[PDB]
Amino acid sequence: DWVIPPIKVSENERGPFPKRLVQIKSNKDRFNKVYYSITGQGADNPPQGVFRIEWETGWMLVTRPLDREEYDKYVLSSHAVSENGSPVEEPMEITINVIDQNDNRPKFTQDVFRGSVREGVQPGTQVMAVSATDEDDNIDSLNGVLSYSILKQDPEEPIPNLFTINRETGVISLIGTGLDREKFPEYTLTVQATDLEGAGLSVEGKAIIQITDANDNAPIFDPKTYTALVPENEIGFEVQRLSVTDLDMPGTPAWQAVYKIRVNEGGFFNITTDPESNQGILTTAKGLDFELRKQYVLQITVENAEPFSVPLPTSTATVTVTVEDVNEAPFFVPAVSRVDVSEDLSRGEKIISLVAQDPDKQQIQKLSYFIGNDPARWLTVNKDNGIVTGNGNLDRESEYVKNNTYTVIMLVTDDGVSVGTGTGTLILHVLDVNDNGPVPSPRVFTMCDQNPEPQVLTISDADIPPNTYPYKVSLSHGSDLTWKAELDSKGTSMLLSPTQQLKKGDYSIYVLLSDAQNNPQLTVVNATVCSCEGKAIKCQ
Ligand SMILES: *[C@@H]1O[C@H](CO)[C@@H](O)[C@H](O)[C@H]1NC(C)=O
Ligand SMILES: *[C@@H]1O[C@H](CO)[C@@H](O)[C@H](O)[C@H]1NC(C)=O
Ligand SMILES: *[C@@H]1O[C@H](CO)[C@@H](O)[C@H](O)[C@H]1NC(C)=O
Ligand SMILES: *[C@@H]1O[C@H](CO)[C@@H](O)[C@H](O)[C@H]1NC(C)=O
Ligand SMILES: *[C@@H]1O[C@H](CO)[C@@H](O)[C@H](O)[C@H]1NC(C)=O
Ligand SMILES: *[C@@H]1O[C@H](CO)[C@@H](O)[C@H](O)[C@H]1NC(C)=O
Ligand SMILES: *[C@@H]1O[C@H](CO)[C@@H](O)[C@H](O)[C@H]1NC(C)=O
Ligand SMILES: *[C@@H]1O[C@H](CO)[C@@H](O)[C@H](O)[C@H]1NC(C)=O
Ligand SMILES: *[C@@H]1O[C@H](CO)[C@@H](O)[C@H](O)[C@H]1NC(C)=O
Ligand SMILES: *[C@H]1O[C@H](CO)[C@@H](O)[C@H](O)[C@H]1NC(C)=O
Ligand SMILES: *[C@H]1O[C@H](CO)[C@@H](O)[C@H](O)[C@H]1NC(C)=O
Ligand SMILES: *[C@H]1O[C@H](CO)[C@@H](O)[C@H](O)[C@H]1NC(C)=O
Ligand SMILES: *[C@H]1O[C@H](CO)[C@@H](O)[C@H](O)[C@H]1NC(C)=O
Ligand SMILES: *[C@H]1O[C@H](CO)[C@@H](O)[C@H](O)[C@H]1NC(C)=O
Ligand SMILES: *[C@H]1O[C@H](CO)[C@@H](O)[C@H](O)[C@H]1NC(C)=O
Ligand SMILES: [Ca+2]
Ligand SMILES: [Ca+2]
Ligand SMILES: [Ca+2]
Ligand SMILES: [Ca+2]
Ligand SMILES: [Ca+2]
Ligand SMILES: [Ca+2]
Ligand SMILES: [Ca+2]
Ligand SMILES: [Ca+2]
Ligand SMILES: [Ca+2]
Ligand SMILES: [Ca+2]
Ligand SMILES: [Ca+2]
Ligand SMILES: [Ca+2]
Repeated sequence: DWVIPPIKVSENERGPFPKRLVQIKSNKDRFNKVYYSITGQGADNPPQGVFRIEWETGWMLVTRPLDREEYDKYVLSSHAVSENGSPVEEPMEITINVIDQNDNRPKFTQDVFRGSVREGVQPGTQVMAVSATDEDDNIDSLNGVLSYSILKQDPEEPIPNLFTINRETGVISLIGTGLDREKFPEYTLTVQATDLEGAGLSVEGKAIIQITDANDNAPIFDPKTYTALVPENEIGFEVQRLSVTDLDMPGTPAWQAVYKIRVNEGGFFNITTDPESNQGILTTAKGLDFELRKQYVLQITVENAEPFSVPLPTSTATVTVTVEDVNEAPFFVPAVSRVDVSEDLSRGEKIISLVAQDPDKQQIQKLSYFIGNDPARWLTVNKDNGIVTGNGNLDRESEYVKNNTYTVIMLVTDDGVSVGTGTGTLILHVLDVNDNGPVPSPRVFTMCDQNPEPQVLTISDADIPPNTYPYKVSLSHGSDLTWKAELDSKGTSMLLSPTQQLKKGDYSIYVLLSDAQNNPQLTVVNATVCSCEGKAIKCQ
């Protein structure tokens, strides 16, 4: 058909109501009276009564103002019946479009936006982002397009133009330079959005930016030069602690100190760090020792764990140390294999005039010499002059003496001012003299009767050679009660044989030898005889 165009109507209209929109006519009215009515939402349906028609003229009206924001369009159905009561025309659809008007102010997405950036970054860096909206049209008008802006950053210091915002997108960026967490950490700037691309109505928001941290700062010592005293030897011990103040953020690696000495003399120092006021705690690496050095001039520089965000001054601490003195024990010089001395020494004679030395050249402390180790008592010392003399009777020949030795240990004490011990061994070579003289091996026989065979006997000397070289056998009172002497060819033994057919048991034979001579006297080597033929038998 020839329909009927949609009807545009403005919003928030205002004048004298009613307002005729249009007029409709059924031509089938030649016959009876026609009754015009109309139906739909806004008509008889909810919102009832916005539009109504004059049953007799065919006029359509808007009865009151409208807000497209509420309902932006309506569709209606129109009718025409006869007085008799019958419909005449197939109904007719009707449309109305509600044209937008700038009745709406915009509104920010949130009531407050927050942001953060680091202090050392470069100009032209994107920080935050902000939103807002207008409910009016924005597809055929500007009643709903906004334009963003900024008008007041607080801390109007260092300067007041650190940022800008993209008018269309509302994004903010760092424009200037001079950000420092250490002086001004959080800005509060006021934003506004406007109707018709900055032309219409405006509103406010608030965005707040916190500033991350940077290693803008270096560490600073609170003393620059310290001093402490120290002892030579127990040690590995705490000398002095140090103080400092970095200014970036505390629990952070831009706040933790790292040290080191420049030069470690004997490399006898270690230094650690501590999460207190991360003071510098210095200590001794390997004890000290001395009388060698009293002075210690060393320097320690301090850094952070992480590198610096800028060239900065490295700052050292210069420190002086002094070693207190402890006084140590003295010592005999050697451990003496000294005196190759003979057995004939006169009880009270100079053996070893000895001396001991003591470390501490503070030496105005003497000591006393004491002896100590010990198989039995011979020797003697002058305690205030360390003089070892030889008292007593010695005898290389016999008991304690093991290999050609006699080892003895002695002491010495550090007095004068405190304490001390000195353990020193002393081996002294004893010597030989020909003391003893020759002696027979077996002392009792068992001779036989009829024809006894030679009674083997031998010789032994306690002395050391030559002193036991060859012999000379001799038979004293009974050199004839019949007894005849004899030597083995290979030196050592002697052959003892009677020369008479003598008696039934129990009787001695006086013996007498010599080796350089010395002559011993020996003696009786008794002789038990019991009935027989010729071989030395078990007796009775
Ligand atoms: C930003 O927020 C802080 C915290 O309240 C406030 O003290 C300051 O005045 C605001 N503006 C700037 C630029 O710091
Ligand atoms: C020396 O060391 C002591 C240790 O107690 C310290 O108090 C002092 O500051 C250091 N410097 C000087 C010059 O004494
Ligand atoms: C660190 O020590 C320096 C030296 O006096 C001082 O100026 C600074 O204020 C100290 N740091 C802090 C946080 O006080
Ligand atoms: C202190 O500094 C030294 C030197 O680098 C380091 O080895 C040590 O681990 C530090 N102490 C601590 C607790 O970090
Ligand atoms: C530390 O060493 C320096 C360098 O010679 C010296 O001036 C200072 O006296 C020493 N001790 C003290 C107490 O500073
Ligand atoms: C001699 O030194 C040795 C070796 O230590 C030791 O066993 C002995 O007791 C010391 N005295 C004598 C008399 O041998
Ligand atoms: C010296 O050392 C000895 C070790 O035999 C020890 O018994 C003594 O206590 C020490 N003397 C002193 C005066 O400290
Ligand atoms: C010295 O005397 C000390 C103190 O008893 C002792 O421990 C040490 O064994 C002794 N000997 C030596 C050779 O120092
Ligand atoms: C040997 O026997 C005699 C005879 O009785 C006795 O007098 C003597 O003591 C015994 N031994 C020695 C070594 O004299
Ligand atoms: C010093 O002492 C600390 C504590 O035991 C140890 O961990 C470190 O290895 C030593 N040496 C240094 C150079 O720090
Ligand atoms: C000083 O030395 C430290 C390393 O010990 C270094 O990191 C720092 O950059 C130096 N100072 C300067 C101005 O380069
Ligand atoms: C510490 O002080 C000494 C003496 O004044 C100096 O040699 C050293 O360089 C100083 N360290 C610093 C960082 O000034
Ligand atoms: C530490 O400071 C002293 C004096 O200020 C300086 O001479 C020295 O070069 C510094 N050490 C380091 C490693 O920077
Ligand atoms: C005494 O000192 C000597 C060093 O000549 C050593 O060989 C010996 O073990 C020491 N004896 C003791 C008990 O100290
Ligand atoms: C005696 O001398 C020998 C040879 O020098 C030596 O090796 C030994 O130790 C000493 N004493 C003993 C019991 O062997
Ligand atoms: Ca409206
Ligand atoms: Ca509107
Ligand atoms: Ca608007
Ligand atoms: Ca800074
Ligand atoms: Ca720092
Ligand atoms: Ca910082
Ligand atoms: Ca010493
Ligand atoms: Ca000392
Ligand atoms: Ca001493
Ligand atoms: Ca002897
Ligand atoms: Ca001897
Ligand atoms: Ca002999």
